[PDB]
Amino acid sequence: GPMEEKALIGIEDFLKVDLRVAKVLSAERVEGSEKLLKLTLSLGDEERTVVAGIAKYYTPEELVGKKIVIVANLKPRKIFGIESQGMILAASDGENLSVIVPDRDVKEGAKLS
Amino acid sequence: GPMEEKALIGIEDFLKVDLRVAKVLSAERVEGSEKLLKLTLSLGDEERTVVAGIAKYYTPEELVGKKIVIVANLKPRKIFGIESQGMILAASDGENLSVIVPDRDVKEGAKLS
Repeated sequence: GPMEEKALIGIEDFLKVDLRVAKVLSAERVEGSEKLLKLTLSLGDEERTVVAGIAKYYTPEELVGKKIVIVANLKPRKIFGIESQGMILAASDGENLSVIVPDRDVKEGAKLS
Repeated sequence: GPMEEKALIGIEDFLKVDLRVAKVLSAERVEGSEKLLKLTLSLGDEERTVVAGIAKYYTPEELVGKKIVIVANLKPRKIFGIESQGMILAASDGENLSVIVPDRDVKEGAKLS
């Protein structure tokens, strides 16, 4: 369940996920939508387009040029006529929303798993 | 395998892992080990003890008081006599290691999944 408490998992279930560091090359508004943002991200040797519902929480000024953590091995989908592959990590406390960045300026493409 | 290319996954496999923001309360060294630090982490309403092999890259001083992303629902294990339950997110690029923090200040225990 999306709102349920998550039972204990082994390291395998974590290793199934491909967490990576990606540099936001650009973040533009999605036409016909006030909540979506189309973000191009560099993973070092490959680029990725991700549609994220964070337009009300993040302006593109506070995103472009930053290194953020993403899930790279999500199956591709069609969001508002845009081919989006993967998704961004985002933490909420019920009040604010925040993207997820590395503590030190690690290079783009750095893996977490 | 850890060095293998990870196949594409559905979002359920991601939702199965419990990624949370936790505040580092303390960070001490582990007796008999030169690589491991024992960190206590506040999740707002509950605490966690995690042993991490990052002493080569992080001193206690550059960790305590920070908000870092962790996997909170990992099965517990006895590491060097310490009961550790949970794992800290860490990004590496073959040259530098970095813990993972929220871009914006979010309340401890903030849910990412």
